[PDB]
Amino acid sequence: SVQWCAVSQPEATKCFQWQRNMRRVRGPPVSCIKRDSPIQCIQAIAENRADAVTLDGGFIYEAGLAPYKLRPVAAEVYGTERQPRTHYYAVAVVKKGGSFQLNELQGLKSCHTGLRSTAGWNVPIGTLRPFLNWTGPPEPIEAAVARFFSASCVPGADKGQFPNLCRLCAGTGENKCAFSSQEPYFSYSGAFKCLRDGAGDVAFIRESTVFEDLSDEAERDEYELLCPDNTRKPVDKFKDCHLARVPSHAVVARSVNGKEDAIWNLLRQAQEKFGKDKSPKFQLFGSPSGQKDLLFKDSAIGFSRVPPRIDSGLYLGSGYF
Ligand SMILES: [Fe+3]
Repeated sequence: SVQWCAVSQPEATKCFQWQRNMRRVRGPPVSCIKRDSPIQCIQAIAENRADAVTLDGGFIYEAGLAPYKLRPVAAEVYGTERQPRTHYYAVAVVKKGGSFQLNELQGLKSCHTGLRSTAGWNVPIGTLRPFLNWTGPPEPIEAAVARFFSASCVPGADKGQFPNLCRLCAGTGENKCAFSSQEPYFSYSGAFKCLRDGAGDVAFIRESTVFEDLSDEAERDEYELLCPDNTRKPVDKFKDCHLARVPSHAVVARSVNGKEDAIWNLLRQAQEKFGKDKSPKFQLFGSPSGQKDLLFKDSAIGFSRVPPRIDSGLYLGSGYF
């Protein structure tokens, strides 16, 4: 029986909901362990206290190094059901009717999904590297992006060490700039919320975020995309206007006694019984109102098995930072 690692209290509530719905229809069992961050779950999985967790590209990287050595066993599948993909597009959204392009971003206000995440850090900080005042190590990269943008919200960053990076974060007290749902500018939806609220000028998020979060068509029209050739196209044109195409979030397990057939059998049947438009009792790719992407991404349509003997580095693609 597969033990999933829940990162927050609403993830755990979904996990327990998942567990009782699996027992209800005679699927393979799933138990639940609770932890406070993605790194604690990576550590729990390698310490044999958990067996699975869905991670973002930046954390798939960190799970694949020693002493953890976690490996991707199942990628999340996005796109439509008639046209699926195991990849996403890191984009930079801004309010329409603007002067600026990608190269004139100095001194503006930035909204990020989190420190060391794919579309919100690794990708945009990599694309904007020529524009920075970086002389290389041992100076941390945070300090140079702290002089670039006048204020940001980069969740997970140091409030003491880089105060400018947490300034636009809207969390209260000990949650402001925290890497969790308690900070409301955290993740894809939170970073988009930071642009919507007029706090930042640009949000570095993925391509579907404005289609998810803005159900009303008039308001999606108020935003546009900053393409890397230095032009501005609309939000429906991400396929030609993006910072990078990045590999999808994957479930990671141990590379030694990882139980990956058990993990897959649980995922295939969970997708079959509780996928997009399957059951009205449980949704594996939906979350309750006010919460976003618990356990897996909302509106992902399924899973795809990673072939054997592929580690984190082979998964991430050659051409990573
Ligand atoms: Fe991501």
